[PDB]
Amino acid sequence: VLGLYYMTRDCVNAKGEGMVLTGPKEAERLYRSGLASLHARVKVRITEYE
Amino acid sequence: EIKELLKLGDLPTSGQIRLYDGRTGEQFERPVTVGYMYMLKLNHLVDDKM
Amino acid sequence: KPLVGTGMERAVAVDSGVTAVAKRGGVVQYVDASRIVIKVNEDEMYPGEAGIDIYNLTKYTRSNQNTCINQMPCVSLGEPVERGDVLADGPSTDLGELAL
Amino acid sequence: VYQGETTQTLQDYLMWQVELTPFSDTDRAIATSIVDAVDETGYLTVPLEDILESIGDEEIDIDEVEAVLKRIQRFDPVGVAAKDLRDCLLIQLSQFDKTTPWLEEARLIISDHLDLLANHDFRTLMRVTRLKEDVLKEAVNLIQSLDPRPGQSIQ
Amino acid sequence: EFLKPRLVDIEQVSSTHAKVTLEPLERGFGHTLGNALRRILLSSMPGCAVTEVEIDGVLHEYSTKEGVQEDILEILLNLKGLAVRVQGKDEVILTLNKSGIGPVTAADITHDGDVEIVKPQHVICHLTDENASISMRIKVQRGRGYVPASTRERPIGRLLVDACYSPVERIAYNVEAARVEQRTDLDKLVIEMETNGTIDPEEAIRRAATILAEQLEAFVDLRDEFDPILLRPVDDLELTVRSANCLKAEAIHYIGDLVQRTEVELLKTPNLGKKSLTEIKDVLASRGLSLGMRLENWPPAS
Amino acid sequence: SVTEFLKPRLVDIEQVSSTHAKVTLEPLERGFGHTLGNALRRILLSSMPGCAVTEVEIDGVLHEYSTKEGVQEDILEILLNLKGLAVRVQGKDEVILTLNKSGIGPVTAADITHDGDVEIVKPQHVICHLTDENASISMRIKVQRGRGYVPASTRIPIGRLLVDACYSPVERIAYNVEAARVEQRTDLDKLVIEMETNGTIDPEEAIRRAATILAEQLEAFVD
Amino acid sequence: ITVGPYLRLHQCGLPKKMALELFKPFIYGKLELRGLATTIKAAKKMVEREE
Repeated sequence: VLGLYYMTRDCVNAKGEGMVLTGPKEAERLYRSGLASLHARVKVRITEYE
Repeated sequence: EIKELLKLGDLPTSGQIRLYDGRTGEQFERPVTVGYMYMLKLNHLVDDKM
Repeated sequence: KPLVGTGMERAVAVDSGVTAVAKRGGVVQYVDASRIVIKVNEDEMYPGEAGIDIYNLTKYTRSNQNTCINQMPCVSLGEPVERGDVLADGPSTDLGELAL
Repeated sequence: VYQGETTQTLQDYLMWQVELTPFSDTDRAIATSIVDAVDETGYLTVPLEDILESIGDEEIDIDEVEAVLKRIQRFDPVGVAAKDLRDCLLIQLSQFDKTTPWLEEARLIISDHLDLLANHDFRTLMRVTRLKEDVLKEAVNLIQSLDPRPGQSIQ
Repeated sequence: EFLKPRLVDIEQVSSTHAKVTLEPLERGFGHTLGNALRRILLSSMPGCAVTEVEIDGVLHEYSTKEGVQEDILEILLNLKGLAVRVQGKDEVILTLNKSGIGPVTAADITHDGDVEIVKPQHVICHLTDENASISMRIKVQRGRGYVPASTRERPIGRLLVDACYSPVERIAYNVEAARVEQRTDLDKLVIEMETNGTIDPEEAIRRAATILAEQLEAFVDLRDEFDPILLRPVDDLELTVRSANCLKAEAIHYIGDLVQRTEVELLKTPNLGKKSLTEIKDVLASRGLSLGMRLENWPPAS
Repeated sequence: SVTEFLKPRLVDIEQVSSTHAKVTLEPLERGFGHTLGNALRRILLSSMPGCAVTEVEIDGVLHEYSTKEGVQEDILEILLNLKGLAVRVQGKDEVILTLNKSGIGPVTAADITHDGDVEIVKPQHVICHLTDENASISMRIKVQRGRGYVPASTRIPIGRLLVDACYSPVERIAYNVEAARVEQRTDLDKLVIEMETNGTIDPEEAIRRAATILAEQLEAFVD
Repeated sequence: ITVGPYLRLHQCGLPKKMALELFKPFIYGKLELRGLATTIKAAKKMVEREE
């Protein structure tokens, strides 16, 4: 619970804030490379099924 | 008094330092409380339980 | 030793009776892993006696809980001692302090 | 209150080995009778004719009893349910590897001339078996290394 | 075309402390090399350690020796921290003899041509009696890792010691900026190494790099009993003529084939009576076998 | 003896798709799975040669938040669609292409003007959609060569819209270490690597290239 | 009991020394089934020696 709560939070001014990503995999690449913060507020293209 | 004793030994006053993961070398995101505790071994041995 | 204590370690270590405590002052005449011989001071000797104290240490003895009881000396050959000093440490004792 | 526990005797161990052996119904009955006939030292106490009578069926010959007895004699310990000392020693020697230095001489002594060894002759025995004293000592030592009472392992 | 790193400088701060500089490195390769080198250095370096000790009069480690200040266990603990460099062989035996009052240290070991003691001041024990002497034999061998004595008969008196073969105590690394001729985007790696003084830092770095390259070569080229008695022929059994003929008429050649046959199957075959079946059962029981045994995956290629 | 280590014996490759692979290697010495996996993942993510779109220009667009009436999507949507375009430039480290179209329907990568060096990997990749018959689209796309990922924020004429450059062909790389044993030793590593590329190269080729780069970095010390 | 973080929901971690004792007759049957042992005492001795 603590880990999931920590990863799904937002900070006001984090590294990589305000960029546009092609998908979740690009977000993971940015996080692992150290180019973006885990709490940065961005816009992501999401595909969802109903 | 504890903070003064920490200052005498040239240690951070908060009692928290930066650590690195041994498997990847990456720094943990937040400072961690590291110090010394007195541990005991109790007379409940798994050799006598199994 | 705990390295963070309260000040009661010495009292518990000495009053328990697991250590060797000097009955009279003197000089360490003989030291060994199993026995200690103390040459008593001349002002603490009784008339007509050879003033020496002999301490035989408990070595690797079974306890009531199938554990080990073993004493080790903490004095060197030729050093002065006084009455009440600790001569040998018992189990869970470090220079006269409780060490659990 | 402690009521006591159960112990395993020689006959219990032999019956445990019988139950896990691929016997038929008649073979299992014969094995039951044979194991009943075994005493605490591991020797058979009745002739095979008594066992054949105790089976109670006229369709069974003595050769089947002999086969069942031979199979049982290879149970653990080896040599159990032997008719006499000679049979027990021969059974024990049969399980040894062929590389043993003095298997053949010991087998010859046990099979042919066992009374001379019991009487401590050591002179007529040499003449009968045509051996010297160099090999006879080793053969007797090998014979004395066997177990005369195999049933005491579960005493 | 990346720029390759080279070993620039080695600073020997002490006899057990050193700094090794690698330069130049591209962007991000400093940490990639540093963490792998730290793990390999802490994990896989080889060294020598004490494994067995034989003292003259002692029988086990839970005893004492007259005239010696320490117990046998403490002496073994002290010997566990002895640093030895052996340059000729993977096993050696050292001899220690001492007498008289005083500290018995590592400089009292009998001299050997191919053995070097890097810390002669290492205290082993103390003799407190004038007419007291100690003589011991110590076995040293080469290895890597940590091998407890339990995980490895012996005469009464030979005492085993846990082996910690690793010569490296701690490893640290830093990445700074390298001021190369005409570029300002190259890094420099500094490895700080603390050991027991029995290994050269440069050979340690080279050995770690060699291990890493050998392990990595697998990715550069990346692409995708029965018991003997059952195998003896049926002629080993001393059957009669008719029994052997009947068995050979059923193509039963080996014991593993006969044993799998049940009594009914061997009774319904022609020209085989109850007496011959009993004889076969008797000769099988003479070796401790029966009929009706199930075997999986038979035959084993004949 | 003391310089001899275990080597992988069971190597298994599973092809989920043409650009998605799983590789299993075992047995390994204790702790080597993390070493090898982390080194390979770092190299694959950070330092890997490739070619990518760097910036674009559109005739009717002067700012990122501008209007291109007749186009279904906004400009940033077109930038996202261009960022996922795979190329195989086999010549100079800098090429420029022109895209012109008119009509009603999807404008895809197959509509890009032909060039000798450039080889489009997925012509089905959609750039945008045109709704009106009188609508027209005209743009110039520059492709360069580099290593890894370079954000556009660190690079801050008229109408030049910057695009994040993804030179590395790796889209996703992950690894996991599991327990494996030999009949005598039980504390051994088993390495599983799951990776997906964008189609420019196979996952196996990417793994081999990363291993080659790392091995060649060590030539100055390997005995 | 300790914690196994790598386990799947349907799995548990059992010590093999316990498992050898718990599953002894199954091991006897399997040893006799593939010809490794020819008698019950042979399988018993093999399990005792822990080959």
